[PDB]
Amino acid sequence: EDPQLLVRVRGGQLRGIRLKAPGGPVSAFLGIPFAEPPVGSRRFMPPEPKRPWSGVLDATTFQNVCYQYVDTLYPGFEGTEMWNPNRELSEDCLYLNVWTPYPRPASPTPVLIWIYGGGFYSGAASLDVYDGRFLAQVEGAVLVSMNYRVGTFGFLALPGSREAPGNVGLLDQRLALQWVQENIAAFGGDPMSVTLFGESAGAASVGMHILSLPSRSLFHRAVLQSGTPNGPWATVSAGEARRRATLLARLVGCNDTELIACLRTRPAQDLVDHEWHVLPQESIFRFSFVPVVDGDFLSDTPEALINTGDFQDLQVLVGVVKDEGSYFLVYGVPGFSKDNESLISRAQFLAGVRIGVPQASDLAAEAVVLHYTDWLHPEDPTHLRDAMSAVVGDHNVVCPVAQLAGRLAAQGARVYAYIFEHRASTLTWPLWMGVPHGYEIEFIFGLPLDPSLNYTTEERIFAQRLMKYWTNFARTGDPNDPRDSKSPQWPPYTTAAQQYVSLNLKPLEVRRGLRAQTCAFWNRFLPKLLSAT
Amino acid sequence: EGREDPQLLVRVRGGQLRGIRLKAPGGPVSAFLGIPFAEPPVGSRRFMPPEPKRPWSGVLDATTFQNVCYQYVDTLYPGFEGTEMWNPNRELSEDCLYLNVWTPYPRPASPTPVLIWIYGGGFYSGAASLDVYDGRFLAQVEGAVLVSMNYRVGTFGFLALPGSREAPGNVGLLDQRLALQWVQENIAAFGGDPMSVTLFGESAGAASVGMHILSLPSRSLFHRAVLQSGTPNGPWATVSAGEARRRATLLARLVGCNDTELIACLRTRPAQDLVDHEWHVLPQESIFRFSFVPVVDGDFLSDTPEALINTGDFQDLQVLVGVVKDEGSYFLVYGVPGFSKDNESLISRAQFLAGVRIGVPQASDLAAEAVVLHYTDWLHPEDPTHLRDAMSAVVGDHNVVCPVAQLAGRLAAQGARVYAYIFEHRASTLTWPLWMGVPHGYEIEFIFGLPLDPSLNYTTEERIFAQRLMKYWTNFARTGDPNDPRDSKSPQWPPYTTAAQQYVSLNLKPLEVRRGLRAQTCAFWNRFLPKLLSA
Ligand SMILES: NC(=O)c1cc[n+](CCC[n+]2ccc(/C=N/O)cc2)cc1
Ligand SMILES: NC(=O)c1cc[n+](CCC[n+]2ccc(/C=N/O)cc2)cc1
Ligand SMILES: *[C@@H]1O[C@H](CO)[C@@H](O)[C@H](O)[C@H]1NC(C)=O
Ligand SMILES: *[C@@H]1O[C@H](CO)[C@@H](O)[C@H](O)[C@H]1NC(C)=O
Ligand SMILES: [Br-]
Ligand SMILES: [Br-]
Repeated sequence: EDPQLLVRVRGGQLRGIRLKAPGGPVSAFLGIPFAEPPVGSRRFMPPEPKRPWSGVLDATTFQNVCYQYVDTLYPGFEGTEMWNPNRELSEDCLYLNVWTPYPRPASPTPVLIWIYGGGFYSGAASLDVYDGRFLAQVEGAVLVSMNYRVGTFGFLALPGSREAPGNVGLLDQRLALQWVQENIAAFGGDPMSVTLFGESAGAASVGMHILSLPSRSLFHRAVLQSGTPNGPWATVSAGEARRRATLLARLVGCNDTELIACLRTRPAQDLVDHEWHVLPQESIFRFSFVPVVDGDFLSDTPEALINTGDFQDLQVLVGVVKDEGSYFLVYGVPGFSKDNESLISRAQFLAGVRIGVPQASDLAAEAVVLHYTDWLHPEDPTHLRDAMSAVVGDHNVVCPVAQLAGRLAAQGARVYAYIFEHRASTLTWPLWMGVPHGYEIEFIFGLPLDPSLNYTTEERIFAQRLMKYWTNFARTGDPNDPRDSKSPQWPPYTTAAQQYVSLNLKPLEVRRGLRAQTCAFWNRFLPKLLSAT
Repeated sequence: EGREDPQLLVRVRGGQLRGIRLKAPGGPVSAFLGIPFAEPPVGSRRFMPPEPKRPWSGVLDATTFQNVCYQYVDTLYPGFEGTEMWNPNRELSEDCLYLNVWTPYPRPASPTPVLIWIYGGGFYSGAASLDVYDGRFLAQVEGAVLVSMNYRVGTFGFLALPGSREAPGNVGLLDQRLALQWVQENIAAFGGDPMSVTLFGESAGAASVGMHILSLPSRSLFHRAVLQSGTPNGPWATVSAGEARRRATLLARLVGCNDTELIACLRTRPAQDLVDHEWHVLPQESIFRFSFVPVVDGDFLSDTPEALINTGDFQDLQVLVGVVKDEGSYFLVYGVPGFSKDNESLISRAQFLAGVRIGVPQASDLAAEAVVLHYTDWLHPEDPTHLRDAMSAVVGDHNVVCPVAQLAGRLAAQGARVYAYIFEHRASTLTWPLWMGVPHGYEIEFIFGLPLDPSLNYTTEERIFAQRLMKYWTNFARTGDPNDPRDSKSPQWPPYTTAAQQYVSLNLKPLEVRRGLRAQTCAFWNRFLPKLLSA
């Protein structure tokens, strides 16, 4: 019985496990319950605090993955499988994970809380790319990650109902944040220094905690990687939520109360089976059950809230990868495949645009095409392909990020911005996809430090740089190394200079304007164009 | 005759002419100035198509420029050389339909390829007697036969009650055509080759050239065309029949005037009275818009220029087209608040938005926002210098560069051989401020070889540059190809094509080839904008 592995939290006693990181041991506490299992009558309901337990709870292994769709597009393919559930699926899934240095930190240590992505329909804190041992070992970080309900289980909403209020997945995350507040000190973590970081849907989730009053007291800093609360995919109106919920109910044979009761009787996989069929249009980068503007968790739309928010007390790190859009193209755009070079025709490009910008009117889609066309080579299939990617990436991540950055900086927040441009030597996707959505994560989490992974040593050095930025940000709200003079320095993003940095094997380079001209098209003109249909 | 210079007596269809021996820097040229090609379009003939000049008795003296067609005179910067060079340099009169011929001296032995100049001036001004249109240099140095005609401008040349007999419209264009026919009948008498006629013009002159291309009855009158900073298509060169009718009736009202009766009243008004009111009939506050221009009459122009260039066949045709670096700057000082020739014209974002409404007068609010959004530098949205240069570009792109790009494209795609250029040399002698760069109209003096005149103060490099340009122009007149047949040691000028969209830079440095004429931005003006307005 290793005293270093025994912790007492408010709920009782836990036993962690000692894991080996390339440079030493870490204490891991996996599968810690933070809520009553949201099963049965609890389905679709706000989470409830875990009841206390007797004896010593085994916290040495990952718990179940929240019930979710499993990707089938390229069965057995490492590129897609790495995101799939690596534990048994279950609605009983509200557990979190904690890594600390071994032994337990001598003093209160800054906490990082990871919130995974997956379009709000998938994901798990137990994935390898979210392995927290490296950050704990090398940086001395206390690292927390929670499972939260996805798909219908987490976000199906009949706005105004008592039995399906919506946003319960976000409430899962918030409850976990509270748990950290009440318990993290027992692990040597500092409740007064908590940094949320997340990617994609996880980034959007972080964004929503920023925009929700009750979450404010639960964290001090935020990192949003490749995702925002604002933008086309992260939220839906009460009306659209109600619409999708009713439709899904109809699709499985089911007055709110009676409708939700009937839904509570269906095997989990029935709901998952019809989940994806409620989308209003043929689209990509669009998800069926996501946070809903309920006037509760979100008092108004994200755009409204970031436009009028006061972000004085806040530091934020935001950024994107070089090719945000590529990944999504193979999941709906004719002409695109991970197997060929996906060279496309102008006709396919126009077709692609209606799918990538599913809300676009004809004139808006034409506006897009004309903007993204290279009029020197309007038919070159290589640019047409890369343009299709750019359209999707810009529309969904880059410009929503540029907007958020601007609004936050303009309204009191300390903001740092990056673009991530290194393509993993070990990437299994085709070259034409470049640096795809999600492939900075393995570097931030420090995986290349594991020799058995076969990254280059430049990459191992690169990962070390990134873990430094992230953890320095967590410690101080400033990613800059306090010992390193000459680098150059990572400047804050401001509406004036609009500076951000490139993250790659070369040293920090400062650039100005985050796709400034094109995002202006998306952020300023496009809305006017659609408001006049 | 008898004691006169035997080399200066020539007969044309209308009678005998006595020309004059002029001194060019490298020797004498023959000039025949103020030759009548039509009956004076005066009195009951005002607004009417031109009638051929009735033959005269004796020897018509052709030693001086004739009247300038009645027109408005610019008054923005009184006395300033930058504006005065364009102003009338002979008496204003409705009796103004005369043309000029320069030829080598003595005249050419074999048939010589002919260049016909058509001046610009927004269809409300201009004259073939201006110093910058002096044909002595092209005649002397290139041995060219050069012809320029006066044509009626403003109301006298373009007021139309479409469908009427007494004011059919486009008569200014008919003046031009009549002169082209005169060249066909008579130019051989000077040693000119009627079977090798090349039209060239700038601004409204270029658009005029463009319209002869688009008008069937003109087909047989020329073989090749140069369009400098102007096009038949675009926002300013034509008006609908409806808009012309609207403008004519409004002008009539402003001077106290059934088509027949209205026109009859207009014919009793002093010419000056029409000039004093012509500028008042424009639909909006604007720049680069002119009250009385060619109308789409379903006759001279069987359809809109846009339609005609889209569906036309242009095989047996070579065309040279191009623009200057700063097409728009000149126009800013004539109506965009914040702009002047006397300061740097650094403007605020607000003045930029206001300028866009003026420079794009037909734009709805959304289309204007589109323009502003496109031209804004979102790294420096409030920067006065960028906004000033952006305002120039908006005007330049909308009115010249993109209509030209549009035209070159259609022409090329449809049989024409097209060469394209951008002219980037700012004259050492320019009197406008540096911020205006290379303004609309300021390549002309080089094409005509004025820098060869020692007393003009051009640099030696400018002299040499002018010689190159005269070569390009005359080579194209001769062969439909600006390239020198011999000198292949000098860089070549590729034709413009839809595929490669190549054009050359014209400056003190040797020809340099470039690709795409504001392709990205012109896609906005040519493809997107139309669709945004119709919605
Ligand atoms: N039910 C849904 O909303 C739903 C919508 C769309 N899809 C297709 C997901 C296709 N996809 C998988 C992974 C990624 C990103 N990886 O980093 C991007 C896209 C699956 C489910
Ligand atoms: N009546 C009219 O149409 C009319 C319209 C506009 N203006 C002002 C013209 C002001 N302007 C003069 C010369 C040039 C180009 N020079 O190369 C550019 C602009 C005068 C008359
Ligand atoms: C330049 O002159 C114009 C015309 O008077 C004026 O509108 C503008 O404000 C001036 N620009 C300055 C003073 O910077
Ligand atoms: C050329 O320069 C000389 C010397 O300054 C001057 O006297 C003359 O007036 C100038 N000529 C012209 C036409 O500008
Ligand atoms: Br998707
Ligand atoms: Br004007």
